[PDB]
Amino acid sequence: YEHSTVMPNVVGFPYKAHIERPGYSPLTLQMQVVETSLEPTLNLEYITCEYKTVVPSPYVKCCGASECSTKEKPDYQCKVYTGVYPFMWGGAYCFCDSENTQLSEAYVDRSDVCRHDHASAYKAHTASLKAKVRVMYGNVNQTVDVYVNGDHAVTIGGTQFIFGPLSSAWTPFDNKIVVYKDEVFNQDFPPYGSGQPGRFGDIQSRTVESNDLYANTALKLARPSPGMVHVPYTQTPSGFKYWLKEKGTALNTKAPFGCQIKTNPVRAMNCAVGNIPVSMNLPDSAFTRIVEAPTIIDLTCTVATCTHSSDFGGVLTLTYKTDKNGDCSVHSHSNVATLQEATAKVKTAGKVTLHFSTASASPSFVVSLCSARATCSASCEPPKDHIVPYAASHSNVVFPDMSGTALSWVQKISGGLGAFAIGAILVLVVVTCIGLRR
Amino acid sequence: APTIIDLTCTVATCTHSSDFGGVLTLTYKTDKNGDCSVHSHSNVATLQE
Ligand SMILES: *[C@@H]1O[C@H](CO)[C@@H](O[C@@H]2O[C@H](CO)[C@@H](O[C@@H]3O[C@H](CO)[C@@H](O)[C@H](O)[C@@H]3O)[C@H](O)[C@H]2NC(C)=O)[C@H](O)[C@H]1NC(C)=O
Ligand SMILES: *[C@@H]1O[C@H](CO)[C@@H](O[C@@H]2O[C@H](CO)[C@@H](O[C@@H]3O[C@H](CO)[C@@H](O)[C@H](O)[C@@H]3O)[C@H](O)[C@H]2NC(C)=O)[C@H](O)[C@H]1NC(C)=O
Repeated sequence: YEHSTVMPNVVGFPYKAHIERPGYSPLTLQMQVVETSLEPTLNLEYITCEYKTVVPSPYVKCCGASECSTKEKPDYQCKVYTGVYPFMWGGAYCFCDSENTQLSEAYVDRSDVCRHDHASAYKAHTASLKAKVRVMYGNVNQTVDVYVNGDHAVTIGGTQFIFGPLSSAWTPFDNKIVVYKDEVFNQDFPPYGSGQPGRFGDIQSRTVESNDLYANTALKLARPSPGMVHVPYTQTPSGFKYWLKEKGTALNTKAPFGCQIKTNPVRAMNCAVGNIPVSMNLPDSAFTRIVEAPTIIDLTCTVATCTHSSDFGGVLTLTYKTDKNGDCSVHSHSNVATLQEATAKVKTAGKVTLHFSTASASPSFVVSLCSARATCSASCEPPKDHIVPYAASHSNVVFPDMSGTALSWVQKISGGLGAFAIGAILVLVVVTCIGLRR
Repeated sequence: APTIIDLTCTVATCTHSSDFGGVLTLTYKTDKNGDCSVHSHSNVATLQE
């Protein structure tokens, strides 16, 4: 039997779906989204880490000159200085007074622990959504894992479920992401091959295991001081370390809608928004024949106490008449009130009680027990407690019924004003028609 | 706590003496037997229990 429903996407919400086959007993289903997962699709841009400056020992040619040679190294630097007179611990070599040459060589290479400590740059698009939902009815429990799109059907005791696409398509990740260890950022990194010294991505490699590298650190060499062999250089500090020191904020501590961010793989967890459509196919054995179920006649509803609090804060009493004792599938036909239970035990005494939760001053809804139906209305008083540690269990609808106290007063005032206005209309029409009849 | 609906009050006898001199009857309809905390919302009458 085909059926369709929509449920809110909030973890822990006790959604109840009511299926009414005319030839059988009504059935009620309890669904609860235990877990969610927002998985974006990622493609690597590059890897970044600290650098290491490699400075080979200077080459001094005594009594001669040497000519600088170029090589293919990342940020390579080569220079020659003339007029050097080196010194050592025992005495100065290069016996010639002033015909000596020092050759300085330097270049930048990826650090040793880049494979253990590095940041990655990513692009994100077309996020997919995965879910884990617990379903209960009759005498079957159980949780299942599904992919939320119209292409995944899971069987649970002979029943086919399909959870259709999400209503919205909102994901906290922008186009470009910076991932570091266990934290995600909404950053705009510069593209490959155009880094800037002193900031993020001064050195960049395509992958962790690729040999190639692009570095840009403004390495400059200086003339050595007289009587020393020390090849002095200057270089802007590593951009990676200053990014660590001043990255600023995060996404773990700023994602909207209250949802966690995790890594490996990057995902957003328990992130409540929108609606999940559900399509259902139930076998003939799931229902119960109308002859087996007890019959209910003369069903009346009353409210003992109401209080629009977060928990289940109203108690309702149903009076009826039955032929035999058994089980009924109670339901509420409005989202103004959410029941606690889906099944009830009817006994020949004829009284049952239920608990419900709502958030309106004047609720009004139709409750059904087995095959019967009745109307319930109530007045509710505010709760006194200011803050609670459990989430609200109502659908958060506030507008009162038209028969509530405030709307009744408004309706009476409007009726009085309208009657007075219509009386004045009649006076004017009568006078003018007397004028015209003459 | 039990639910209480259809509460009606009747007074059998009254006598404004110093001792507890009025007997009152309440009729209701309840789902299960239990305990309630009775009170009077005015100081004209003082309950016993
Ligand atoms: C041992 O030490 C002597 C100096 O005490 C070294 O002699 C020096 O040799 C170099 C090249 O062998 C000379 O450089 C060039 O010499 C030519 C000579 O025509 C000159 O035209 C160039 O402008 C340049 O100076 C250097 O002058 C010379 N020093 C002198 C003559 O005082 C010698 O090389 C050392 N031994 C070895 C094996 O190198
Ligand atoms: C359908 O299955 C779920 C999962 O087993 C049932 O929920 C489980 O209910 C039991 C009984 O209440 C829980 O055991 C108790 O949990 C409390 C929680 O603090 C603990 O203090 C006790 O020591 C005891 O272990 C169990 O934790 C709970 N599990 C989950 C994941 O919710 C559920 O009741 C089943 N449905 C029906 C109708 O029985």
